[PDB]
Amino acid sequence: LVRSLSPGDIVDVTGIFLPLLTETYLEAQFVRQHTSDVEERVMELITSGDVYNRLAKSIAPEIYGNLDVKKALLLLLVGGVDKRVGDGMKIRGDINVCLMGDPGVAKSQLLKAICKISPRGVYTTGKGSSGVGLTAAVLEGGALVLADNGICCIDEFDKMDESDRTAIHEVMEQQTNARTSILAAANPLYGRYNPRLSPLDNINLPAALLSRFDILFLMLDIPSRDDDEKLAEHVTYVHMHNKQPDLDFTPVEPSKMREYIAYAKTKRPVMSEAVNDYVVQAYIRLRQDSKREMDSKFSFGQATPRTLLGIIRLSQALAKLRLADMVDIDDVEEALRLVRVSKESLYQ
Amino acid sequence: GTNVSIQECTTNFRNFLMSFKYKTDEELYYIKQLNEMRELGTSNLNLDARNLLAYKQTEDLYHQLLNYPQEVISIMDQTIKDCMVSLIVDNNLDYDLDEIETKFYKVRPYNVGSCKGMRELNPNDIDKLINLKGLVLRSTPVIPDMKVAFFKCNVCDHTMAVEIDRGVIQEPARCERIDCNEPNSMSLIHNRCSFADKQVIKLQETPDHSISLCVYDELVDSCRAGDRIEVTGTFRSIPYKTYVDVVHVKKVITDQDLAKIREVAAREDLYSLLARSIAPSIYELEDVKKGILLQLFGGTNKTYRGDINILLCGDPSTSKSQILQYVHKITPRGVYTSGKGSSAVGLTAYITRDVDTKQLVLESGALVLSDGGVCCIDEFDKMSDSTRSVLHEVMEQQTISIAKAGIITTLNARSSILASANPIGSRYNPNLPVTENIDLPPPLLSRFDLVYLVLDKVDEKNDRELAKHLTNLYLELPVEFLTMYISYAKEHIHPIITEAAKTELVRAYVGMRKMGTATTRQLESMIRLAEAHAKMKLKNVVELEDVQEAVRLIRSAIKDYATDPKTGKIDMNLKSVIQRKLQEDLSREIMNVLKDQASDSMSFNELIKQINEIQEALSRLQQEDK
Ligand SMILES: Nc1ncnc2c1ncn2[C@@H]1O[C@H](COP(=O)(O)OP(=O)(O)O)[C@@H](O)[C@H]1O
Ligand SMILES: [Zn+2]
Repeated sequence: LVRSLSPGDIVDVTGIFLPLLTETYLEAQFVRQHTSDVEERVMELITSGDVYNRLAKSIAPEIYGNLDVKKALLLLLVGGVDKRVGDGMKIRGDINVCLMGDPGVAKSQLLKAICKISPRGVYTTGKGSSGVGLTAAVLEGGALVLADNGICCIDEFDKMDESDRTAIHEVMEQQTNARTSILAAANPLYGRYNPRLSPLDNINLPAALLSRFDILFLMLDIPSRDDDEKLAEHVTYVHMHNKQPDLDFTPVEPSKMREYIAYAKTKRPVMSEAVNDYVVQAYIRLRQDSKREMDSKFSFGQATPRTLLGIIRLSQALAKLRLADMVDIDDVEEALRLVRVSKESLYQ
Repeated sequence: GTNVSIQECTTNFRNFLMSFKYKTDEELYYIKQLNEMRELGTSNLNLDARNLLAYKQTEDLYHQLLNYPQEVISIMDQTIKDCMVSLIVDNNLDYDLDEIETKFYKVRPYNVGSCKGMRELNPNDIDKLINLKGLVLRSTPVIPDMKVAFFKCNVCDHTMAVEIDRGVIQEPARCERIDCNEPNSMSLIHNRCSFADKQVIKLQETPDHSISLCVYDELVDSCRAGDRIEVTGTFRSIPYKTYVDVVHVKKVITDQDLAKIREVAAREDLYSLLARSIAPSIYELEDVKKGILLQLFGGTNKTYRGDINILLCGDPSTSKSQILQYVHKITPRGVYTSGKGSSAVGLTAYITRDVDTKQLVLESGALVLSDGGVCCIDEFDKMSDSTRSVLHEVMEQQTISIAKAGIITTLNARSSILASANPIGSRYNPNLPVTENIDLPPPLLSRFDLVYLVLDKVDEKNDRELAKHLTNLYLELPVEFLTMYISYAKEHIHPIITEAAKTELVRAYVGMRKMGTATTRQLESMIRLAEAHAKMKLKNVVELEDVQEAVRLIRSAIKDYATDPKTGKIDMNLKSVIQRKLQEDLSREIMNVLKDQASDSMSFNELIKQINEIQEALSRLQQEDK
């Protein structure tokens, strides 16, 4: 029976429980370890339609209408497609999104929601817990190792120590295992944001780490009577009634949302030659014009192969979100749409 | 019982000892060595145990011997003495036999087939012969152990000689003399006994974790710290700690592979193929392919090391982490480190004394663990100043000297360093001098052999060239050959610089010297890279072509042609009037030389060598019918 047990195994073991005080032990005798049903629900989801937006609308209806931001959460939850090219060279299948914004907007609730939705999500605030929260200790792995093949949500990312951020960069680059999708939330370095300054000036993080992100949405708590009137009515109804004021919409339950994501995870879309030329055409078109954006010094970052590969991962996610066997142009345009939408927050 | 039969096994080995050959390769192996062993004044033989798998019946013995190694070796000891006696006096070839006959011998098989690894062994595999490999770390001092006990009778001074059998001390009860018979009169004298050396050597074992080895007699102090080791001994765990009673220690492909190597060695696109095949994910970058590759080839080591080191000063969006992460895998196993996540202790070591061993012990850091190999240091611009101070002695003597409280010693960390460093700020700024774009002091920046300035330009044409390469690669030479090539090149080729190649270095270095930061550090690169190019060429001497190409590589890596000699700034673009005049003057002279010779025309190959000591200029003349 030896070598039938290994550490970390959730097992059912039958044995003889054996021993004026007597210490006790057990001699093992037997060792064991621990779809049309869901397809009908998928058929109902297909019957309802609007799968791309229904899932995004279903993500935390108690949170204000950041639909384009929550769409990034849907693709991050789905994730991209890994590509072991060969010779040991690797391309990550994960999606990294940052959530910058002023305090008091309760943005951490979305971090709770996404971590709750994901079956392998790990939540973390500020610096690592007692230091051992990152890397491993004499080994007991940290949060990043715990979220392997999962999602890590971080609140107040900028306050992390250099050692804390050093381990972050390796995982963000090598995924070791610590295969994770990183969702970060951070308050402005000055307490309150200044749009007149560059995002790097208003945050502790440098460009070396931000360039590793896919989508870098910024939240500006701009005082506006028009927008705040809807948000206040939205929130005050959430407290009054156990559902969002948009009762016309029926959200998808988290188990079904999780199941479809798992169903999506099985698929593998592949690029066609038609979209292949479209991707390089859009990349060249966007990269050349993005030179003016960086020259204006009023944009988050210059167009680099981060944009080309970022769209590829997002297009793969969108195609895999649609359960498509191959990637189509509309996924690329939608991916390009969301990327361009993220820049709009800087111009409020 | 015992699988070993006393007479059967000695007869089986006797047939092997007189009839073995490998398949001039036809000569018998030990028919020659038997005379050499009788010549030797040695006391033991390191048996070529790979012969056991090279012969049929010997492998059958190995499986039988897997559980009874001691008995055969003890028989072989007497066999060796009998073989010596028979060859000396029975064959009448020698007469010096007295010391050999009285003394004792041993035999040590050194290349037995390896077992299923350490952690895969089983409780019944204990006491079985095994073969393992690993790295030695620490050594205990000489520990003597009892072999003979000396007893003197405390009332009559009679002396007895008592020897230990199977680790048992037997105290005599009475004096053995007829008259003196007092009970318990025998007493032990500590310093009249006989002892044998026992040493514990610590090995970092990699199965086919660290295991504390054990050695005895002449095997002690033969293994010292840092030795590369293969183990032929006995796995042991006794009432339970895991340890190996080392019987012998080793202090350290097909001809079809040679044919495969020569094909790549002969083909003209060798350098082009290597760049095309080393990194499929990275597009083009011919010089960067040549750069890191020359780091892996390395220069020659003489006593002066060939540890080529490279700094990637590229823009912070060019795939360079995609390289060094890949380099850590393809290269012979090294260490992947980040300057941000490393410290002086993390790179070098932590050294402390030991109560038991009474000599210094080392906890090897990242840098030392890469001894003799290749290491990658990402985030080199973010390394701490104290840690950066270590590299000065590392990149000048490959040693590290420590003198602190209670510890004064020097180490060795011979290794190659691959460094990548982002420019100061969010992007490279060519409006500033290059030495101001790099956050490294001149003393440290000068000692690197190669610095590469990889810049990304926003060009629509070049974007499509890169984009279509990657976009179709993720639809739907091998690493085994590449590692086989590099290991072959490092194994054999030790090129020597020729006289012609030597003299050209003087003009090459002086030319950079008069344009001044051309310290003598860059002159090290003018030989280190030269040897590594010949090693790739597999030419056993360094050619002048290797010299000039390496100089060009240094020029191209630093981009001297695109750098302002006044302020060190870089040209963004890197039809002109100087191009016009050179073409005009060239065309004027071609029209004369083509007709000055006593012919209406001549071969263009000879014409080029006549004036260069051109095709466009003559094509234009052909368009004008001249
Ligand atoms: N020439 C190139 N070939 C392949 N991939 C590239 C190239 N340039 C940029 N990339 C991509 O851009 C991303 C940036 O990674 P890299 O430049 O290696 O490190 P960093 O993110 O620190 O700049 C990588 O995922 C890489 O795949
Ligand atoms: Zn006596």
